Amino acid sequence: TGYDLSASTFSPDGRVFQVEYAMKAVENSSTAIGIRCKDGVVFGVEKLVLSKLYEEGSNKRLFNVDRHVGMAVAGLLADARSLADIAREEASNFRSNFGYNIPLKHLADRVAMYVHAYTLYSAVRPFGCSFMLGSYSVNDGAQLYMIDPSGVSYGYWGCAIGKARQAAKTEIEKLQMKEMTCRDIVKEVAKIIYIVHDEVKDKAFELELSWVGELTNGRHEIVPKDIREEAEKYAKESLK
Amino acid sequence: SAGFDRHITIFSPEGRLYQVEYAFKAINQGGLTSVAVRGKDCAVIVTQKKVPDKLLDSSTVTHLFKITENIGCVMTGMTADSRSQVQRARYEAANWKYKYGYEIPVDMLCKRIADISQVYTQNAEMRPLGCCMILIGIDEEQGPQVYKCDPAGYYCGFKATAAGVKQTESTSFLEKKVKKKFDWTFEQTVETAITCLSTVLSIDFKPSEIEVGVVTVENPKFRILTEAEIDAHLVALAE
Amino acid sequence: EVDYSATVDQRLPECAKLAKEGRLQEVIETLLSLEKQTRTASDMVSTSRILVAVVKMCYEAKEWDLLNENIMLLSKRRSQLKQAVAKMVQQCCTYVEEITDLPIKLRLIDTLRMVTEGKIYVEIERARLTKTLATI
Amino acid sequence: TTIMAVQFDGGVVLGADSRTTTGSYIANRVTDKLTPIHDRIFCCRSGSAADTQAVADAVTYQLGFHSIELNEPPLVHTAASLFKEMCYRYREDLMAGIIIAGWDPQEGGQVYSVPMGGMMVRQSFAIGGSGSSYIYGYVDATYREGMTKEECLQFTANALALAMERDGSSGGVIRLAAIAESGVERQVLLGDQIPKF
Amino acid sequence: ERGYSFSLTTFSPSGKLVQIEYALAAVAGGAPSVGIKAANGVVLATEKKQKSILYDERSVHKVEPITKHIGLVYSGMGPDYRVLVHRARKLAQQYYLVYQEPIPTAQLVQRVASVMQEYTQSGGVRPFGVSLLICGWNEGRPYLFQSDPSGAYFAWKATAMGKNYVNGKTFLEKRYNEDLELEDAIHTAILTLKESFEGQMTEDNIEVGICNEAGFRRLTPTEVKDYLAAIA
Amino acid sequence: NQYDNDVTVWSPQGRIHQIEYAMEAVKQGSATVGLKSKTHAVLVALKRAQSELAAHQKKILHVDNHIGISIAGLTADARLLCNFMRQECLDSRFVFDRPLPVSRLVSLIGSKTQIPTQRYGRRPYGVGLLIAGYDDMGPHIFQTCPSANYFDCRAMSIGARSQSARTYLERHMSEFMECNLNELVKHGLRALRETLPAEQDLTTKNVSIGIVGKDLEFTIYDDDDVSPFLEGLEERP
Amino acid sequence: TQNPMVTGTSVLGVKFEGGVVIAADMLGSYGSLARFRNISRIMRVNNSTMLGASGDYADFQYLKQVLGQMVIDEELLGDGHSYSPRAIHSWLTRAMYSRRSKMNPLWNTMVIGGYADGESFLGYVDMLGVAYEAPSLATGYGAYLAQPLLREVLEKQPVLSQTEARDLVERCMRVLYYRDARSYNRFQIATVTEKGVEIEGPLSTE
Repeated sequence: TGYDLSASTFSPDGRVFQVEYAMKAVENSSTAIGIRCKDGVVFGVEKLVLSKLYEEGSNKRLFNVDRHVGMAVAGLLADARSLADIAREEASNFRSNFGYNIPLKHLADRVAMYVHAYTLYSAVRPFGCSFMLGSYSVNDGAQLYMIDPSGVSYGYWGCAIGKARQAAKTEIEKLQMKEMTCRDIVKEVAKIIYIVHDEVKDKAFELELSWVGELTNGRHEIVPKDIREEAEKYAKESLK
Repeated sequence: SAGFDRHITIFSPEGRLYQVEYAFKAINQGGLTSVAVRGKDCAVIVTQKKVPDKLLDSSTVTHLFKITENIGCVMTGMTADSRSQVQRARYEAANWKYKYGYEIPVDMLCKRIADISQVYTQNAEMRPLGCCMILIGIDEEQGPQVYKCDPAGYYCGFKATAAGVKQTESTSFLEKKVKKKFDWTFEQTVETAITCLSTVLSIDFKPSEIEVGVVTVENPKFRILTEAEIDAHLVALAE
Repeated sequence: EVDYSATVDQRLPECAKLAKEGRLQEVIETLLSLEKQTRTASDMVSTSRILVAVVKMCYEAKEWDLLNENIMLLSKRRSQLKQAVAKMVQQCCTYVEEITDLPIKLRLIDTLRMVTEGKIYVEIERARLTKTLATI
Repeated sequence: TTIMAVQFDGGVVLGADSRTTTGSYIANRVTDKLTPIHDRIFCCRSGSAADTQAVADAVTYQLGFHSIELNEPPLVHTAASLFKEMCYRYREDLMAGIIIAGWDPQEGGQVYSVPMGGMMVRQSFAIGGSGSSYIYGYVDATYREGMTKEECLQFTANALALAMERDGSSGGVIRLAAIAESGVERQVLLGDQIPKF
Repeated sequence: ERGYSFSLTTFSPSGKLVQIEYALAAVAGGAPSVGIKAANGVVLATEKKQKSILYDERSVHKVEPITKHIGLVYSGMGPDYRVLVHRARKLAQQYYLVYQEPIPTAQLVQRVASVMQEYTQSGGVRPFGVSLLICGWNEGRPYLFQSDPSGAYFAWKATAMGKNYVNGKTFLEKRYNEDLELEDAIHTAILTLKESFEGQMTEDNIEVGICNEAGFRRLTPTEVKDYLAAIA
Repeated sequence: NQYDNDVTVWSPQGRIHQIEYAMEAVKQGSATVGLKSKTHAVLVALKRAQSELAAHQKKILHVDNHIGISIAGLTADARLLCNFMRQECLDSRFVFDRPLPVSRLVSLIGSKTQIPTQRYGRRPYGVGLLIAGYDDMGPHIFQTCPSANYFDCRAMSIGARSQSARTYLERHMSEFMECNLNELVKHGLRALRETLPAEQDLTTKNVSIGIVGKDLEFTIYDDDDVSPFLEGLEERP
Repeated sequence: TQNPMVTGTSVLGVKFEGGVVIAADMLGSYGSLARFRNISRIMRVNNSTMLGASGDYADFQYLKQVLGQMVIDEELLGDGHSYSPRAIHSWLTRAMYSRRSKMNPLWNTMVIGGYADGESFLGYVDMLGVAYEAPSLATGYGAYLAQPLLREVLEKQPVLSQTEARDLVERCMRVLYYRDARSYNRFQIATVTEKGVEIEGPLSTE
């Protein structure tokens, strides 16, 4: 109280409270897990359909930052969409001024700097959405970076953002992402997401998958519906 | 007294700026410790490398950032603000090179960094960057140099130093060590830095928990010691 | 954690026979490498076994100077497991009274006190060694 | 001037004249048209000296900043992009053609030609400057594939040598540089070393 | 009147710019500094103590030159002093360029005071928490001025700022004679630092600068050692 | 509490309360139903008259030939968003000579609304827009709540007493796809009529109908024009 | 762009039932000299549209980056909508007309042709902004030499075949080689049909 009304006021013990509040806000949303294959990066987000009137694909949380970069925002959807727009702008500017696809590391660093610049001013508030960036390139392998409201962003072999981040990590650490390919890893992602789901507190959800790697010629595209069901079939096979 | 600690540009009754001290304290939020030791012909810095998750990528967590091939930095404190300051330092070094030719000396580099921080603290527009910036680098005519220059805007010349949660203990250990004049050799400097960190943290210092960076007169280029070199230095330290 | 104890049981008497042959040295190197591997592998039981066996071989062979060097080397080893060093110091202090020559006993007591100085686990062993030194 | 580059397997060899004439007078006879833009990248300056020099430093700061930020050696195409943007934006005022050659661990040794007008294209060999309209025929009849370092130098030495004699704006001494994975070697041919006829 | 001790752009009922007084207190709570003006030259001395033996005493200098014949010593917040010195150097060089004559001490001091006052007129900008003490030798007459965060400048003959400034001022008016010389002025300044100096005065802990007709120059540790040994 | 004044202050629980209040701003307006069949996107809105002898307030606005909206919220923000969408549609026509996609316009609206919810200086756009349009992918019925989040809905309904319309649309979602213009309009009118209290009835003076189809440009039916659709509606039980 | 430095030859394109075909030379002639001879003057924008232009290749190259990012953004949204050949044409017309109004126009006479929803599109926006729809278009000289020929084939028979289109341009660029001082005997052919956009080449002549 008193030191937590603005993002530019350091707490007496040395902690910017608004950033922690944004982290809590992102913690208040659904789970989104990114798992790095041996030859790609797979994104999976549990997209809760708040009402039956939605169009099975509305407000999807999987965004294509660029051709090779996939983003798996989870949290305040408006902030996530704004961040996706800024990431696309940065990717376009990097390609125009340098001529080659912006490396996932550099794009993540620039977007993280942009996010952190919004937790330093009193006239702006920290982004309430945490996002993970994924891409594949033979030149630089598959990279999966997660940037939260605080602005910190280091690479991950596999990360989960949302309500059941800890539950997702418990059953993701039990997966060998070092060697597996992006074919069975999709089924693993579907199963892990289905495990981390209340199903009594959340009425229903529409699993949406995504991947980028060698199997997709290096580009990031929505997982084909033909094989997406196979992942859904495996998840259903898993009892939870 | 306590009602003046909500804005950075308001002076306390006794003549203090409370927000700058608050940022100094926030420096410790990362829970890490970093130490720099300036040898006779070398400058070595060692910082903790905490990876409290099996899914993290240990290669992307390193806190030792290379501002330039000849100048080095280790950010301690808040990660995001530390990375922002590292990017600003890289920009400052590049601009100095572009405008004056010769590489900007480390002292000048983060003197510019500290001036930026101070201008931040004077005009109440942005929260001060809560991240201590420890610089190293061989300077012609002045031997190895390590400069710590902090949020409030203070930069000084250091024979040895440290920033982080365990700063007072590490500095006391260095003072106990720095006083017995002896051959400050590369191996000796690295050993003393690692020993100070181990005693302050009271840890066995597994090779994957530390990250070291050394700049030497013979090789005046920032080099991040790999796991093998760190392990060899540790085994030499033990015996 | 790998539990090299089974391997140590077989590799101990083999090297012990060569050590009792008299050449030693190479036995010292082999046991040193085995101890390094075991300690890096968290082999408390086998590490203690190897330490005690090597100290026993050094003492039995009468390599007094070698005994001192090896005692110090194994005591100052990287991340040396506490229990193994404790048992090694216990064996050394059990041998100290056996050795009768005043100079050799004094030197061994000095090395044992140096190794155990500032250690809580071998604190009572240090007290006993200090009492023995005071008596001598 | 006469700046030429030719890429071989595992590296690239580039060379340029050492003549810089202010109208009808040679102000400098020891000019260097082989500008090091990075550890393993160079740019050849042709056209207005001030425009060539200033754009050289400008590209260095951007690439040098970029190289440090990515902690990975810059791609030659990265050098090509910056020159094209800088020249095209300033083309109506900037008169200078930059031929940039270098090696990267991404694809190998490449040479990119940016003639006056912000034209960016990658080719095995490229000759620019006023003297380029003199060795065009002789260089074409000598170009081949698979040249080694020794073969490349003999090509570059003669190619520039032919134009130097046939052109009046290029002269002085021969500058060459070999850029590859191992490193960069800068050799200067003066006096007898330059082939004659 | 606790309600008006916050903003620098509002007047208290009694008519006190509270923030300026608080900044002056912060200045008086800094490192000691004493300067004496002699008929031949001026002397500036500040105590340079680092919190531990781990600090390079030579890396940061409290006494810095503004031009060939102007000096600067401070007592308070050093980071603010760095910007103050940068502005002073810029002002001196601007005056030199416009007039091609080294900026007189009076004019440089006045412009530095104007720079200081520039920050005490708008909310959101903290007054400079350092009071500068300027040396000088222009027109063959030694000068000594003090510029404060309030913007006011005076012509101190000899004064001590920072911690224990009352004791320094009391020491002055006792050992100060208007007809001294540079060496005697240096000795008096060293003694004045001593009476407000905690611990041994090592060569690396006290930094002094003579600013006579020859110009301003920071005495190297050797000369400071010689002077302290002579006094000691 | 004290975190209830600005959009740039984060509540301890993790909510920007000002955004919640902007969202609540929708319910102060009249109920509006928007629904789409295979070829048509019809949205029916209820018009409220300030006085008995005052023209009923316009609720269905015209944006472009293929993009219609219903405003359920602040008149100020509703009109501002309508003007911005009109400008975007005109720019798309001028530069591309092609109808600006409804999805892209909705995304632009969301992006523009997000900024007021992230930077101090102006309140969030307290208007809920039901965007109906026809493009290459068929009819689109979006809802752009003040929270800067838009949902692509088959048949949405915002405004006061809108829950009944939403429930009816959920019940009859199946028939919406394979229905003609008349049946779609009648279902929308039934959804609106469910929202009204028992006494009030769907009269020709307080219903506005907007339709965009395969070959039919946007049309706003008011007063008698609604009569052909209104007649034949089953009397409410 | 006030004094072109590297320019281009003519660009030819004739529309047939089922798609459209375009071709262009690969000779970048700075002034009268063949500065470059391996450049591509016809690159695709999307699966159902392709373009190629004359004039300053640098100016056109700038257009390549703009369209690529401008085109790439199209699929990033993943909404299904893609810039129709008219859509790109309309953007181009305002793109250059806006640039010309500020005395810095792109000295790059473009031609954009594509196949969309069963109809072919062949537009040409000149270096200044003029644009129209014709069954067959040729830039620069091609209007003088190849363009007159294409009316004769279209006037008597406005319907053509892919092979009839293939040689027609060949008989079009062949005459370009004979009576032109800036042509080159290495050209690409761009075919756009339901199967997509394909670029192949070069090709020579007797």
